[PDB]
Amino acid sequence: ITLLTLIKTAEHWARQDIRTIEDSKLRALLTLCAVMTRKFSKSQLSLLCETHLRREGLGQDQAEPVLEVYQRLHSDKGGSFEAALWQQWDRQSLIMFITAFLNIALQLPCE
Amino acid sequence: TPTVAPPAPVYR
Repeated sequence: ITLLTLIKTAEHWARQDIRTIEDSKLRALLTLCAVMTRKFSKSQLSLLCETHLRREGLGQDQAEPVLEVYQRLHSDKGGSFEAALWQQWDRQSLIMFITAFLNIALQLPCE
Repeated sequence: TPTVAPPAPVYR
């Protein structure tokens, strides 16, 4: 779980169709997103949210939930928030969020 | 004690 492995793994999966992947792999991609969110400073979370909304064509009325996910992944301890996301969100929502994030994460300034 | 995620984004 090095910086190099994280980036290579994110590059690989950013470009995959994950609509039909296995739950075990989808769960691991959620962990990947959580770890990668923690490579951004708090100061960049608003930009990460805005870039996510723009990429996904989401209205500003969806800013608050998108930002909350990034904030709470960033502050997560013991994977508690991450585990809640997995439990409480539907599969389609997890897929959409994960693909979005993996495609923006390497393109944005992290500090 | 329970952890609650926000509602998922709504795509129109």
